[PDB]
Order: sequence, then structure tokens, then C-alpha cells
Amino acid sequence: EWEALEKKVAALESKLQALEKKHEALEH
Amino acid sequence: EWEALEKKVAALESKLQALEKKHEALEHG
Amino acid sequence: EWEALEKKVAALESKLQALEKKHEALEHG
Ligand SMILES: [Cl-]
Ligand SMILES: [Hg+2]
Ligand code: NA
Ligand SMILES: [Zn+2]
Ligand SMILES: [Zn+2]
Ligand SMILES: [Zn+2]
Repeated sequence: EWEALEKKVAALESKLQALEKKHEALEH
Repeated sequence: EWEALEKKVAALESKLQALEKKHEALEHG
Repeated sequence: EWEALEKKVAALESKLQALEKKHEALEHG
């Protein structure tokens, strides 16, 4: 249970670092 | 405490999937 | 480690809010 939520939070972190990168491509 | 932290991340995950779909639109889908 | 994990999700939540403001600014704009 503990590990699962740590795994989840790390995965959301990476998904978020992915969106910030996609967001960078549109900006000049 | 645990149940609150779980619902928080579940809601942030939902908010992220919506931001993902916005990037799928701009990409020109 | 509640303190360490709650720190992580708070920073995650703010980065998500920041990005949500930016997509909102795009529609207006
Ligand atoms: Cl975004
Ligand atoms: Hg989390
Ligand atoms: Na930018
Ligand atoms: Zn974006
Ligand atoms: Zn707590
Ligand atoms: Zn430990």
C-alpha cells in the first residue's frame, strides 16, 4: 500500500514533467 | 490521513488527464 | 514519511494549477 502510493506519485510527477515539456514546444 | 492523501492524488490524476487531452487537441487531433 | 510525501504532492498540485492557468490564458488570449 505504501509503495503503491509512492509509485503513483512518482508516475504523476513524470506525467507532469511530460506536460511541461509539451507546453514548452508551443511557447516561443 | 491516508484516505485523504489517496483522494488528493486521484483528483490530481484526473486534472492531469484533462490537460493531456488539451495537448491532444492543439496537436491538431 | 507523511511530511516528505505531503511535500511532494503539494508541489505537484501547484505545478498542475500553474499549467491549468496557462491553458485558460490561451482560450482568452
Ligand atoms: Cl499542461
Ligand atoms: Hg501523491
Ligand atoms: Na512557455
Ligand atoms: Zn499544457
Ligand atoms: Zn498528514
Ligand atoms: Zn522509509
